Amino acid sequence: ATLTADRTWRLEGLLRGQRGTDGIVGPAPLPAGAAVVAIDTALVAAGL
Amino acid sequence: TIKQTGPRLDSLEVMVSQEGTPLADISGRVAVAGTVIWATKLEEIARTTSTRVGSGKSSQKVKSTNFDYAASFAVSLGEGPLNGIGRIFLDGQVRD
Amino acid sequence: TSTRVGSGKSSQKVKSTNFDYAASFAVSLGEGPLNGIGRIFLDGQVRD
Amino acid sequence: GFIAAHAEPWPGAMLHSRGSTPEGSFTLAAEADARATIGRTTAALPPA
Repeated sequence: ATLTADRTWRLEGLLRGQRGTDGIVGPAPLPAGAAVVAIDTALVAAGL
Repeated sequence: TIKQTGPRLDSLEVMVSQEGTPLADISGRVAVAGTVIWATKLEEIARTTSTRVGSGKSSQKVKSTNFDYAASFAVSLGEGPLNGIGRIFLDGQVRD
Repeated sequence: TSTRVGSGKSSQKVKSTNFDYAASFAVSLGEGPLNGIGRIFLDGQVRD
Repeated sequence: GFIAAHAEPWPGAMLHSRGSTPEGSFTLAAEADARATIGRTTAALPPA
């Protein structure tokens, strides 16, 4: 990812199709605004 | 002949937050705890930590983050030029 | 309060117990009527 | 179900409680350490 601004980072060399990453995209191209979240410890998936 | 009874002096020295006390200004080789001076506040990386209940509630409560209060403790032993700093430790003779 | 060692020992040892010795500490600030209570904290000037 | 939380300058645990009821009888299901790293897309991209 290349910093273009203090908050803005330009993701480059995007890789798609891993575990069907491309599968969602082929029907619908990514929208102008979306929430992009890095994988992290804070992310919580358990308890369901 | 006029005499001063020997004081406890350096033994059992503890760092003191208050700045009213004058600095030691040692003229020989003494070990001084000193008084904390200009601590740079504290670094509160994680104020509190939590315990996971696993399946019953949440297994994500536990935190591995570093403890708080990392700071620059600029303890000043004494005023004036000094040399021969060695053998220093909070709880013991020295740290590696 | 204790924690489990899982498979190697017992996996049921975990406990979430809180600290004990909760008491009605009543601290007398002195005899006689008093007013203007403010700025009270155990470890600092105040709590939220 | 992943729930990373973007805390707004908040220091402390984030409690995520899930309650099926609309009114809000939530039962704690998750806890988040701090604001997670999150990003907002400013661009629309065709599938790579």
